[PDB]
Amino acid sequence: VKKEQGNIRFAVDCSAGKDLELNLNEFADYVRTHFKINNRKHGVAEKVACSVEGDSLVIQTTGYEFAKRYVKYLTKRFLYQDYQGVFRVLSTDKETYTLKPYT
Amino acid sequence: MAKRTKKVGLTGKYGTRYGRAARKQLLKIETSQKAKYTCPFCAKDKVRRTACGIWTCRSCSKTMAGGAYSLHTEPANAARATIRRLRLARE
Amino acid sequence: DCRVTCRFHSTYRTRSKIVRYKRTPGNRLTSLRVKKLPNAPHCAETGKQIHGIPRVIPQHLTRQQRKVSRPYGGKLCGSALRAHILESFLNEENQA
Amino acid sequence: QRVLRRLLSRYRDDEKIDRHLYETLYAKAKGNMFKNKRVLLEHIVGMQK
Amino acid sequence: TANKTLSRKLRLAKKTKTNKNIPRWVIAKDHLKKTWNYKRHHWRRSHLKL
Amino acid sequence: PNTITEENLMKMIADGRGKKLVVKSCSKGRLQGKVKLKLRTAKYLYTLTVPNADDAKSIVKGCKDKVEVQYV
RNA sequence: UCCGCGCCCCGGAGGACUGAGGGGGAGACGGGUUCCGCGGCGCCUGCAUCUGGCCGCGGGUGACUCGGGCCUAAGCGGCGGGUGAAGACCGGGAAGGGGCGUGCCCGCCCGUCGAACGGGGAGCCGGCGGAGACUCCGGCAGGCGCGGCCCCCGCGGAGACGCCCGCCCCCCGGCGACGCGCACGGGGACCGCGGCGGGCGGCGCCCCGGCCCGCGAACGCCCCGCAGCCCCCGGACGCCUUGCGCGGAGAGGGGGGCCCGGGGGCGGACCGCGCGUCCCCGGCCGCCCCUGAAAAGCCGGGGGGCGCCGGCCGCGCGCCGUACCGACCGCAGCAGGACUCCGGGGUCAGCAGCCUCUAGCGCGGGAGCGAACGCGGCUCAGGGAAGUCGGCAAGCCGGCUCCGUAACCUCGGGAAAAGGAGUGGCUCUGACGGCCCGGGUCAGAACUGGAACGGACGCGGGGAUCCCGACUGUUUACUAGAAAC
Repeated sequence: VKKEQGNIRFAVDCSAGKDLELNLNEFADYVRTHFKINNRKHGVAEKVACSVEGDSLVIQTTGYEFAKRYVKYLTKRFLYQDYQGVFRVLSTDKETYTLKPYT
Repeated sequence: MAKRTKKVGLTGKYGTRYGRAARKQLLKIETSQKAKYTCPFCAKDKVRRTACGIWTCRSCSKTMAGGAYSLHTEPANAARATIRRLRLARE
Repeated sequence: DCRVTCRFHSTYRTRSKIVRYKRTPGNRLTSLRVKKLPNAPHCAETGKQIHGIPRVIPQHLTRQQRKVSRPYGGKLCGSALRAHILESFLNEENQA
Repeated sequence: QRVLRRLLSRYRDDEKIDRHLYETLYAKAKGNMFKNKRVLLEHIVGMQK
Repeated sequence: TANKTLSRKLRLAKKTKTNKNIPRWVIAKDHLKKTWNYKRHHWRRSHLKL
Repeated sequence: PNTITEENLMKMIADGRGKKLVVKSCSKGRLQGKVKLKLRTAKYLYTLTVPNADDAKSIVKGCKDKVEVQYV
């Protein structure tokens, strides 16, 4: 199935509540611009699309399988741009990650 | 082939050490001990020397007494014949 | 580290002191002694392993498993007992 | 040796090579005659043709 | 030593219980003036059974 | 421990031979929902995995009541 | 080193070090409580101390399975007696027991000596304490005895053998039970590489590229298990190894069996993949004027004699050892000497050197100054042994590949002779398997760099002779390692 892959959905619940800001639409641009299939970002938007559903952000694919670690890397990078102090990107069930605020 | 030109064939191991006379005698004595003599009963040349005085057929599995570096020593072979001729005479 | 230390009373590694290593449910390397195989009965005549007898201590082997089903079953092998039966019939016939 | 023998045993079992030819090729390979399986494969095509 | 003998252990044990100071009340009762046992041993220097 | 020879030996052992208890484990590990019946006996703990929840219902009622069933 | 209240003790933060033949974790021995917890410093801790192996107090070593015990090994004792002034030494020729039964048999003749490394009946996983654990506690298993109760004296296959298992004597065997090696194969652990799930860290720039974690025991069944051995049909130049080996005394081929310290499934209770490393195991081959313990116990087989044997259920398993050791032994807290067991990563041919993960840890004290002189370490223009008793000491050489190798010779050697050339990084291109999937070694190029590459480390200088001793060996512990033995 290394060739077949499939359609998969990974999501991050921001849970900031806008208490700590978090644009979310801008968050989806960060994931959308820096998502790379291989080392190359060429033709990423055909196999993968990212969209903001309410508080959470959803990364869905049509023919691609990627590590839920990647959503953890992309998120972490987006937070290093601005809100470095908060968010622990803990898992909250398969498919879903939560941007849990820090202690 | 012809890795060793002279009789150093089994004596290559001893190297420069030990002198030519020693090695020359060993070349005859060790060649015979290593060689496969014929089995009197098996009828195959698979007899090999298990130990000094002991030669074992690798086919029959029979173990036979013999000389130290040769299955049949010449003095024993003469006595074998002498005993047979003397027994048949005493018969 | 995966160094396992020693299991036996004394560290000396004699024939009876060989130890295999396996992991445990608790994620630790465990020393399990490799008991020496006690061999199997060997044919008195021929000196070959008698078939049918597992290589374990006969004490724990059970009677049926430690006994071949043939006359002279543990002492002599199938081809060896043929030889004895043949020699006895022919030799007895010669006297007759 | 194993590679040459495996190609020679599989061809003996596919009756491509007769038993007498198999022995000659097997001994030739014990004697270093064929370096690669490609070299043996050609000597095999030449042998049977 | 971890493989000791009960008979050896018993003699070594007496030495451990015997290596004790004069009870203070004993010093007082007999008016000792010499409060040091002098038969007290130490594992670092003294070699018992030597 | 040993796996029991399924229900055929299980019922006979529970009915006649000494069985201390029937630890009944349901869907342990969540790999499958099949119930597992573990029965401690003087010689060994015998374990049978009944494929269905209703199969598990059958053994607990259909046995000598001297064996005690504790669930998991 | 800084800070905490801070002592050299402790805690955090740094910076190191021992560097898996450990300054690590454990045992045998030897010491004999040093172990642990709490309090203290009067001693001791060779400076200090709030520290401690020191001092006071109170505690701490749990076993059917591990070891002793057990059995034998070298050996040592013992023996009617023999001898000697004896003490003592020496020792088969001497009416030397056992079983059931109350009678009859069987029978020359000692070790309940000697090994906490040899033989041996059988134990694992988790958890718990300040001090312990194959011992405790919870699980689960095995061994051997014992009692109760039940059951009852062979079948199958053509064979190899398979299964639903009788004991005791006399005899025949077996197991215990065994050298060394070079390769080679097979498992286990270790290791690495990916994937994926879960945590982290750093982030000026990059980063799906860094790190950590992801577990599965004994013992039950059931099935596979190379090589090896055997059975059946049948009648051959075939079958095969890395090396071999093998076959009319029966090969190949087609079936079968057996053994295999193993592997799988089910119980007990993450998924792939790869090269290495270690340990065992297998089949051979080699080697010896070298042929590589014994016994207790256990178990067959024949003959007899005579009835067993199982299952389930209970029950039992006694004596000893078990803390700790940077603590032993040398007068010391003595750059002194102490035997094992387990052994990660990178560079590498490496278990080498050199750094590191884990784990340990900061050692009879500190500050300054930067004299002479010492002690170790570097460098030195031009010359180069002219120095010296002597090239002592230092320096040269060295890894790998590829050329090129002389006299001489007991034809094996000399030989790495001598004497040279290459070596880095990047970017490619060929080789080599299995059935699109793996190996990372060997070639061949370009291109680039102050005219550089075994860039540290590791690591022969070479030649020509002469005398002794053929050689490898051995030697005056502690002034001779030799031409001596």
